[PDB]
Amino acid sequence: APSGPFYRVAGMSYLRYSNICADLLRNVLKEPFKAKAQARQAIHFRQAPYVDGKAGASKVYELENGIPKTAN
Amino acid sequence: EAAAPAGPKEFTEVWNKKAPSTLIVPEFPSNYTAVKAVGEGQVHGDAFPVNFYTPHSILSQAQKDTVVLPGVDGYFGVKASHVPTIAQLKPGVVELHSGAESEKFFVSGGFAFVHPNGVTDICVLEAATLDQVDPAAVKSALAAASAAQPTDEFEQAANRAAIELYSALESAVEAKA
Amino acid sequence: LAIADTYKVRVTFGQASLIVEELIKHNPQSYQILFNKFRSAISFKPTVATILSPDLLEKQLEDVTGNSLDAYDIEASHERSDVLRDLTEFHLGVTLYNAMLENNCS
Amino acid sequence: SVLAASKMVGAGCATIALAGVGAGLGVMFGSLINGAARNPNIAKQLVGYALLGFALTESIALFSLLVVFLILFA
Amino acid sequence: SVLAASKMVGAGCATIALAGVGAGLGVMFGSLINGAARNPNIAKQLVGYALLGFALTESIALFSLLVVFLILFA
Amino acid sequence: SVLAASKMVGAGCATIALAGVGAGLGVMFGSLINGAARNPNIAKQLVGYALLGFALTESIALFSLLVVFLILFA
Amino acid sequence: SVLAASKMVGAGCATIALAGVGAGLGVMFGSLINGAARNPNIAKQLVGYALLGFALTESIALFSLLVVFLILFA
Amino acid sequence: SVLAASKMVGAGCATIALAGVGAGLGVMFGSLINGAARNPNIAKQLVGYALLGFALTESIALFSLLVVFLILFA
Amino acid sequence: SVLAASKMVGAGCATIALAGVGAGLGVMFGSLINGAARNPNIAKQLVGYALLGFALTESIALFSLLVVFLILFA
Amino acid sequence: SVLAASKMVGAGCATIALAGVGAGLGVMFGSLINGAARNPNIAKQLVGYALLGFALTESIALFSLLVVFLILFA
Amino acid sequence: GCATIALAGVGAGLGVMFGSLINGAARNPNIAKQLVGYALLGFALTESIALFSLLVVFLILFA
Amino acid sequence: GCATIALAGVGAGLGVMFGSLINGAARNPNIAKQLVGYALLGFALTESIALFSLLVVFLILFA
Repeated sequence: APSGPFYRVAGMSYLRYSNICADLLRNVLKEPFKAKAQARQAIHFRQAPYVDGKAGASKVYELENGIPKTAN
Repeated sequence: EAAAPAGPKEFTEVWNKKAPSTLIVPEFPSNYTAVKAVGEGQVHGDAFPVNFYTPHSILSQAQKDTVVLPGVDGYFGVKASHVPTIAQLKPGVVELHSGAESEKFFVSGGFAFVHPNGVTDICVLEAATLDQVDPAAVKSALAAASAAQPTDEFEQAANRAAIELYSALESAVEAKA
Repeated sequence: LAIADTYKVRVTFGQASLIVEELIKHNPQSYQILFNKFRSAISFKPTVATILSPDLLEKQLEDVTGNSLDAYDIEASHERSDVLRDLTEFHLGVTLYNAMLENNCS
Repeated sequence: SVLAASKMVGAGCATIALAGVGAGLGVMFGSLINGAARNPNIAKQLVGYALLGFALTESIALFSLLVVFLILFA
Repeated sequence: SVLAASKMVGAGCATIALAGVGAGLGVMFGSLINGAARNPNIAKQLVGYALLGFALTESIALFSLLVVFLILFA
Repeated sequence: SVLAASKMVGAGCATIALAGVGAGLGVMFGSLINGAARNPNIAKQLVGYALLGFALTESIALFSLLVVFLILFA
Repeated sequence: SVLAASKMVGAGCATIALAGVGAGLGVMFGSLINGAARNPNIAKQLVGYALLGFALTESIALFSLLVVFLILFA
Repeated sequence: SVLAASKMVGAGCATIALAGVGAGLGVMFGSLINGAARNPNIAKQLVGYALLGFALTESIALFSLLVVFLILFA
Repeated sequence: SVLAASKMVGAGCATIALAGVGAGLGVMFGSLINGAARNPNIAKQLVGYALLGFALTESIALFSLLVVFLILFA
Repeated sequence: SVLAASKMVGAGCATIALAGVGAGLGVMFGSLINGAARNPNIAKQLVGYALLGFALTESIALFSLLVVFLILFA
Repeated sequence: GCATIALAGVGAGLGVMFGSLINGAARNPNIAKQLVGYALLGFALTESIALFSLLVVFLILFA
Repeated sequence: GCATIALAGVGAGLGVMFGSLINGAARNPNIAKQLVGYALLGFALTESIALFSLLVVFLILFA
């Protein structure tokens, strides 16, 4: 279905593609700077959809390696 | 064809009439910058202002006379009064030259605007300069990136991004001048 | 939708991009961000940042006597309507990261 | 017998319109390859446009063959 | 009988101009595929412009066949 | 009758000029289709420019046929 | 009468400049379409540059026509 | 005379060199259009480059009109 | 006078290599216009490469001119 | 002296290869201009590539120029 | 004489290939010699067309 | 002699093919062994037509 560049045709968004590129650069830095590059890489939040006005489920993100490479 | 002439000016006198009146108008991200695009000037000759921007750092706000970017067709160099350009950047090395001084940032992707007044905004996600990357782990990452081939197109595109990123990095860490 | 636990460790760009991708499951025509701008330790000016959806309102709002975006010569991989589709998502990412950093500092 | 020799020398230089029609067919198929490489999610339509190009270029090929088989046998 | 010789070699040399119509038709039908791959949502209007372009660039193929059938049978 | 015989091959050597006009009209309509794919909002002015360019490049082809009819019959 | 036959055969081969000026006119009026499809804000100025380019490549066709009318009547 | 007959045929086939001059003039005057369409603010510099290119590839057309006047009149 | 006849016919057929250098000069000066359209900071250096390419492409023009003077005046 | 005639006309039909080599040189120098307009920091290497291109392209010119004098003076 | 027009096509193909050498080198200077390692192969490999043509132009003259 | 002028076309085609191989390598050279793998295929399938022209060159001369 989608027509675009090679990331966008496979369902992967632009921000996920460029962040996966960013994660893959941050993995291959030096170990003095891999620690400070592990500071800006982590993802920790939760999102909760409210379809009724008050209630909804949760989705906990705790990821310390970066943006999910797996499907989402 | 510009039938909603919006902006920081038009939104106020609509917001003056719908909002409760003791609230002053919220500021806008136009009101925080000075480097305009259609505003004439900002070249003064051969030093054109280039703003290397990144989410976590401002790697260069100072001036250069030429800028080499790795665009998606390949590398391309920005001189003084370049044609206005929304270049998408491949992951390659970015060069900023002001004379003798030549600093190299191996970036990870992003865009690079050149504006009609002559300013340049290199906008990348992760822009590590060349000393803080090793020539060792690129091979052990690319070898597995030339190994694991899932039938899932999602990780296929992700691993293709890995292949092109590590390929440019290996060609840029072998060919250090 | 409600997002929380976002300043427990720190704000990162991966976090702002994932909050952006949860926003882009809805395909609206303009995104708006409402935050406090940390100008000093006294002044925290509230701001509105607005991000236009690319092929729905961005090209039309830029169209003045022709277009004001045709001055920029595109050098993308595919056409212009698929580089604005990436560029506006990037603009959402940066204004979300900067917004929830200024709001956290204020 | 200058007429049946001139028919051969005319049918020689007649059918080099096939050169231009081949140079057209090649760049048409090359743009089919580039159009397939841009978005392969459409490429079942671009074969349908490349074949509709090939037939209407064959039209010129058949006109040149008509002339080169009209000179020999008329 | 050199009239019925010179008309044959003149027709052969006259139908060479269907080569450049072949290359023109090729680049236009290739550009149809490239334009249909850039934005597929107008892939019916570009076939309209391509058939307009074909019927207006094969006019020259008909021109050269007029000159061929004028110096063959007139 | 070498005059009225050689005027035939003068015509055949004169009408090869339509090949370049054929390739020119092909690249003109090819750029027309590639121009419509950039923005279809201006697809009226683009065909309006293509018909103007076709009018000014067919005039070369009618220069060539004018020379063909001036050679053949005058 | 080999002179008055050779005048026609030379007059035929003189108009093959009207291949190349037609091809150049097609490429020029094609890039005019692509330039208008880039930015129609300067859709008035680019047609001015294209009509200038047409008139200054027309001088090639006029040189060829003054050759072919320098042949036929001198 | 076979001398003046060869003069006519030779000065006829000498001026197909203007075909490439017309094609090069078209390519140059066509790149001027999209060169101005990249940025209109340097257009007066670009038309100067275009007229330099026109006059400096017109050296070839002046050279090929030297040889026709040289073969015909010497 | 058959020798001078073929000398002049071979000279006219010899001068046709100027078409190739014409198309070459045209695409070179068109790329000069495009290179000046991208970044005018290099416009002096691009003129400096353009006139060098003009001279080293006119190498073949003077080669064809000395060949056509070695067949016609040697 | 039909051999003294044919050597001249073979030289005239033999110096046509310089057209293609000149068009190749013009494309080569235009691409040098475009490469020096992409990244002009590499222009000192790119003119070194274009001059090996020149000295390797004119090898084909001197290949024809042995044959333009082997069939002439031998 | 009319046999050695075939080197015009070798000249055009080799000019456009040595121009694509410049457009390949200016696109990424990091690989600016491996592309010469393909370009000299292309020059020497389509010179077999020129080899066949300068074989034919002597196969008809001296035989 | 006028039969071997078809070699100009296969030389001009092979030149743009081995120049587009140079640009194709300069785009992303991880696939360069597959670009040359298609480029030699194109070289062979164009030299098929070059031999098709050489066959009628030999046929006019020797038969």
